[PDB]
Amino acid sequence: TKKIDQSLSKKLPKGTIYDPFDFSMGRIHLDRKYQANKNSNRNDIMKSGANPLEFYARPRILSRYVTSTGRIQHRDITGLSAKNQRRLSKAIRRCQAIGLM
Amino acid sequence: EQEVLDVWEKKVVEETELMAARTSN
Amino acid sequence: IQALEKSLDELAPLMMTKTFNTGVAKASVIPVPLNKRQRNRIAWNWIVQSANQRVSSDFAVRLGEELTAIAKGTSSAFEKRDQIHKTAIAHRAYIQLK
Amino acid sequence: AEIARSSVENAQMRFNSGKSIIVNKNNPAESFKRLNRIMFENNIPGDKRSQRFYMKPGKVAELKRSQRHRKEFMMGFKRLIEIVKDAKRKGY
Amino acid sequence: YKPKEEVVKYILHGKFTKNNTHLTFSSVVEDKNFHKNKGLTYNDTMLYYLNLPQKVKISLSTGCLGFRKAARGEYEAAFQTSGRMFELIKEKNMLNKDIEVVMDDFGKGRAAFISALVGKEGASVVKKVVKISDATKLKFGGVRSPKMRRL
Amino acid sequence: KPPVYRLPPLPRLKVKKPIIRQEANKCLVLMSNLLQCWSSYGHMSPKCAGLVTELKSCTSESALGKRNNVQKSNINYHAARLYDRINGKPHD
Ligand SMILES: [Mg+2]
Ligand SMILES: [Mg+2]
Repeated sequence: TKKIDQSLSKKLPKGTIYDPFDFSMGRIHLDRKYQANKNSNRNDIMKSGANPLEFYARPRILSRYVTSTGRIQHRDITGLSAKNQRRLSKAIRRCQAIGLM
Repeated sequence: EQEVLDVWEKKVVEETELMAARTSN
Repeated sequence: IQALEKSLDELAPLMMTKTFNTGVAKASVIPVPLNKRQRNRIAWNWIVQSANQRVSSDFAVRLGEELTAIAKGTSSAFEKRDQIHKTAIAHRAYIQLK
Repeated sequence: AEIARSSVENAQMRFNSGKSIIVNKNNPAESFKRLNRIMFENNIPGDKRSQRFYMKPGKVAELKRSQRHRKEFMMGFKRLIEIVKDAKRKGY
Repeated sequence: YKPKEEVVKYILHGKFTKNNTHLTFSSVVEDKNFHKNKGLTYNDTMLYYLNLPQKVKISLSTGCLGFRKAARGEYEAAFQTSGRMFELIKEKNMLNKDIEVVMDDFGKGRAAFISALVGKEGASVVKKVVKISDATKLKFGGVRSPKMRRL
Repeated sequence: KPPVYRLPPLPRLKVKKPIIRQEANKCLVLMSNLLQCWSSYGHMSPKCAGLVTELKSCTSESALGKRNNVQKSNINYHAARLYDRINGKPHD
């Protein structure tokens, strides 16, 4: 067979430097273990400094922090500060009462 | 790089055969 | 001797399903691999049973005739092998692989 | 009219509940596995069982406190195991 | 202007409680001349096509297959009841249109129904099933449940 | 910012049931492939010749092939050895 699963091969980006270890399975496993959504902050409005309560009439943004059934995600998952989690939950509950979410 | 890429070849083949059998289930 | 070893290698089943009393529930029929010594025992017993249906009073003559027929293609024990392999193909998913 | 006939597809799926899966005609058992994952990530089975009998508020609060402690305790345990493994790897 | 009742899809509903399993097969009927009626607003038309009427065709429980009392809520009772349903759907020529499966609760028959539909017993019905869903009813506060049993 | 959770002082640092990886037997997988090969191309089909030859060699002496059929975890040995050093406990 001339095919390998993507999970068993690492694609080295262009312009990057590499070591011989980058072709091993240890690199594959190490990349899975340390795979965190750290790029969310730059794409996370609520981690930028905006007040989440200003989005109470914008269900599309709020729908990014609820599960498929509408259950607000725990702070352990959202990664927000206590204040933003507190404000975001208020926004979602207000949005639900207005008839938008 | 060859030393590493040789061990990687074996494991890939092994793990591409356990998957095929396990998936057959 | 070469004829005997060829017949034993063609008649013996490669795998055989065995019932394992795993759990209080019903036992599982899982295909198991067979080694060469275990394969020869299964094939030899089939040959002996086939041989003892022949007319000669001497076991050597009946065995000789049976071995000659197997070396020439004709044997009723190839059906047994096909039925042991069919069961194993059916229970292929029951294998554990760890 | 036809305006109310050609705009029913999105409308039908616009009021989704989030507890539905489009079955994969090839592997239909993989779609039931996906649905089960939704149930457990929304704690549907747990909530249903917890609503069968009434629990006093004081007992509810006690259980919530203990569960949180065990969750946080496990996170502290895993952090210490990672340190052990890293320390072992470097020869400590 | 004329009743033109037609089946659009079938709903296979399963209620899996602790003591029994109920399986209902239904047809989503659509009068294809509803839009041809007079004095019909765009809202009434869209509201009629968003919740189409349903008609029950097959209704089964575990007691219809002879399972009695405590045996009604077991895994084997559900598996056989699921088979009888998958058979009655083929014996009634109701396997022409798409089927949507709706599961309700998490009793011991929920996993038996799924096994009977992803297996030989449901190799004909599974080919028509297009959507699976869960309809477990939860309460946000609501009425007070009975007191805990001291056993 | 990621919340660190620090454990209280503990009588031990131990994993109740350490997860050990157990590699699959090469003879069992060879048998699992041959069985599948016969399921598609048929029993004794000439396409599965190589599978049959490989299976025979794998199982010739031992039906499960010669294997390193042993593996134990050392996490609890290291966890108990390093806990006092890495727990961050204040001085006496
Ligand atoms: Mg019961
Ligand atoms: Mg009462």
